[PDB]
Amino acid sequence: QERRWKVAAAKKLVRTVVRHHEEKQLREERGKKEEQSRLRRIAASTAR
Amino acid sequence: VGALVFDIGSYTVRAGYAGEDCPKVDFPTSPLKNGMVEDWDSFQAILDHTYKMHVKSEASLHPVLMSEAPWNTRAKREKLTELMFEHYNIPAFFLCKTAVLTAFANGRSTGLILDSGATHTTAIPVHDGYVLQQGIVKSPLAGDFITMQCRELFQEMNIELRSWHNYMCNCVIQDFQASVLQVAAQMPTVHYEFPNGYNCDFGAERLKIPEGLFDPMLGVSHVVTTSVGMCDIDIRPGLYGSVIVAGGNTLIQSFTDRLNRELSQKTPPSMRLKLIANNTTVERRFSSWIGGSILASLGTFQQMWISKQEYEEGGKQCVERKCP
Amino acid sequence: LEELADFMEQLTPIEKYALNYLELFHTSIEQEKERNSED
Amino acid sequence: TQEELLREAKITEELNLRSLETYERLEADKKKQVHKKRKCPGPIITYHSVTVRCSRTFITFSDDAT
Repeated sequence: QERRWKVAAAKKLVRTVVRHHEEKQLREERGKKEEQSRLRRIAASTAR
Repeated sequence: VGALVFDIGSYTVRAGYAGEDCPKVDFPTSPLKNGMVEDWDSFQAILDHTYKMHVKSEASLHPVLMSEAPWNTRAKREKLTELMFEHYNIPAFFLCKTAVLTAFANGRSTGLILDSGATHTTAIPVHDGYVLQQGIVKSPLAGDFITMQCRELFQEMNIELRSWHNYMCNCVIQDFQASVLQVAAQMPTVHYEFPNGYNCDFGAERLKIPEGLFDPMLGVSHVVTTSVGMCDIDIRPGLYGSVIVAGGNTLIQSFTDRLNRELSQKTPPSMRLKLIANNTTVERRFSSWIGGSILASLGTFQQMWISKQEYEEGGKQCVERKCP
Repeated sequence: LEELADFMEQLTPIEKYALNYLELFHTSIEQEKERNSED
Repeated sequence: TQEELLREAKITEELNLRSLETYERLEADKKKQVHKKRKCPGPIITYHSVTVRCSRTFITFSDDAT
């Protein structure tokens, strides 16, 4: 049972870490895209 | 406290107040060879000359707007804000692209801008006031190239065409352009006289010299046609129906007419291509400064500028954040 | 007529220029193909 | 002079037709109706419900502050 718990816990923890990394990368990509769109909207507001 | 608007253009600097129509001072610009600030000491010195001599006012009182080239790098903008705020202690700042100011001056936010200056002629598509960096096309067939064709032809004429003498040389080759150049195949021509009285029958050269920017490198028509090719697929009809030109270096006779012919025969015949004829020298030279002036005048510029408070709170990062 | 006059006065420089420009060059929002916006 | 004629005749077209009032013109063009120019309402929140068989709502915020 301890081996089972440790395998399952290692699986869950490593997959949560992988999730952390993927969410982090998606957050940086989203931040770059949002900054681009924010500058575009400022340009739109001034042109408007 | 009337807002001050400056253009730091490559070949002549235009300065004035936001609410005033014309740049009250327009003098030759150098620290801007490639298009942005090459020499920070020289650029700072010329700016100081501007506020003190040209406009006879301190920078600590009026709010200030500056305009930078479309293709200028970001470090240039960051250092520009650092220098301006630290040294001149203005109350509020802003930065704008010259092409965007040209499109604003024409009251047409969505546009394509053809402009040229020292060493460069560029085509920029602007959609809803945002310059598409990926779509810009930059060519070396600037007014400098044509004026150097003029200078070479004059030296071949063997006319006697310290720095002030070179400035005079450049001016005369420019002055000759406005009067003579038009875009045996040209028939008899003008008698344009030099200040000392020298002259000649400036014949086919007036036709062959302007031909360089179309056919000496990418000519202007190709520059624009590929510029729109690199832009978005479906906004392209908007650009053609909104093509605009600006800059004193564009002031040649029938130049805009030849552009219209070139684009009409190059564009699909079905397209709504049209050129906005701000062809007068005054119009082209004031176009960018005009856009800056309008931008500064409005009641929203009070919220768009980079207030001194902003730069106190944060450093150079504000330029990328507050200026498109 | 008088109202347009006294309103045309106090028209700061930029707007007098804009008056002349929009007088000569005009515009047209419609291009006869706005239906494409629907589709 | 037919080329010169085409030129200044199209210029005359622009000048004269700009004098008429969107009526009085024999070629009565369709559906002008000059809609509103909006003109400011500062920052705004737009509520937009559209048919897509199905109905969807999009809420647009003008700026990041709001």
